[PDB]
Amino acid sequence: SCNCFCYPCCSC
Amino acid sequence: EKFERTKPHVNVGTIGHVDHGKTTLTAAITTVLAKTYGGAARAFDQIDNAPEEKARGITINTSHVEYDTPTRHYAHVDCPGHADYVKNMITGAAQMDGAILVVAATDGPMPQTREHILLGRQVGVPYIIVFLNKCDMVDDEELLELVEMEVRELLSQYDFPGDDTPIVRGSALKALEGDAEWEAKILELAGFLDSYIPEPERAIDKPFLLPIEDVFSISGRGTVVTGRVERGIIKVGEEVEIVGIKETQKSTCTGVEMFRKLLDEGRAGENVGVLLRGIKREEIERGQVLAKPGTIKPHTKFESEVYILSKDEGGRHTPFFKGYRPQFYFRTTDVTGTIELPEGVEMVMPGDNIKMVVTLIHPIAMDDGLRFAIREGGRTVGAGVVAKVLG
Ligand SMILES: Nc1nc2c(ncn2[C@@H]2O[C@H](COP(=O)(O)OP(=O)(O)O)[C@@H](O)[C@H]2O)c(=O)[nH]1
Ligand SMILES: [Mg+2]
Ligand SMILES: [Mg+2]
Repeated sequence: SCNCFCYPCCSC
Repeated sequence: EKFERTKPHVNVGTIGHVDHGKTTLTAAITTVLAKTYGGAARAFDQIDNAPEEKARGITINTSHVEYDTPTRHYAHVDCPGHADYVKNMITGAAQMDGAILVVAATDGPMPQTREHILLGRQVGVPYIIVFLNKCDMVDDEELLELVEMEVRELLSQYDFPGDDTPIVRGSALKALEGDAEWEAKILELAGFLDSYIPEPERAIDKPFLLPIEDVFSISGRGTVVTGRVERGIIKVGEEVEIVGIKETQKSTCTGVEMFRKLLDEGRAGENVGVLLRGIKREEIERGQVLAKPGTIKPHTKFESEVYILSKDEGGRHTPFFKGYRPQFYFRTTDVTGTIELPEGVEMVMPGDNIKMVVTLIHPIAMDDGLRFAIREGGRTVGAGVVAKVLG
């Protein structure tokens, strides 16, 4: 998921 | 050509009683190493005036300088006052792979010499090397013997290997003034940094640990937890333990994603998402960690060194007493706990630091060295470091 430069996030 | 930063990197710093010569020694080390191997020499003045840095909502005055020996690169920290070392060591604002303990040959160990060593052992400073300073003031080759004996005994008293500890007899000020014989002592010191302090282990080389922040499900694929890899690497296919708060659970990493790009592994420092096999969203929660199996356990009670923020650092205006039940912030979450002050102590004043024995309401994955913040309804009041896990 969900991030993209540097904030908490994701996927899998 | 180490603009590529290819040489081994070591973080060190000078500790010891005020006015024993920590800042002069630091200036001297940069100056002498610069002459000998090239580099940026630094004057007393620039290092002495330490700028303010923010550690854990805590203001600390710290000066940073770096220097090179033919084989290594050093990032070195020096602080004006005692409070700075206390806060620096507890919050771990400055990394210390090794410390240079400065002891004035004219004074011998003093109150802060002892506290720095004690705190050094409590926060995990691995190695210490001694520079017996102001030797230009002491020609009594015998009294120099006594100081060294005192320092060695002092170190062992706090579990450092006093008998094997390198001790250099020198004069920071005279080496800094160009006195060639004394400058050789500075080089002798740097040689011991080279030979005595082993190259530090890279976070990327430590067991995988990722503090869990968000958890969401992906229809079909599974449950993913997000967080920044604290250390190590998690590869797809590897097993992981979900530790803390609830009983420990086992799982397998079945996917890693960062910036929407699927990766085959997550590395220390990266903000990734981890897909876990056979774990529901209800079983996982913010505050637990993903860890390499067998490497970390949940604990509720521990011994710690804590620093209570002063009124000005935005901390309490009044002291606290036993009965105090604040929130202990470990990585990604708060956990209320019970405190036990040292024998005979009834209150802790803002700005004080003391050993505290804490008892959490529920377990948290922890080990010696884990930093934590103390807080009252969000508002930060202290910072601490776990010194010993009790249970
Ligand atoms: N005679 C002599 N004076 C020194 C030496 N090292 C430091 N100084 C003096 O002792 C005092 C304390 O210096 P400093 O480096 O600021 O101490 P720190 O508080 O440990 O950082 C200053 O007046 C220095 O000039 C030394 O090797 N010989
Ligand atoms: Mg100083
Ligand atoms: Mg003495």
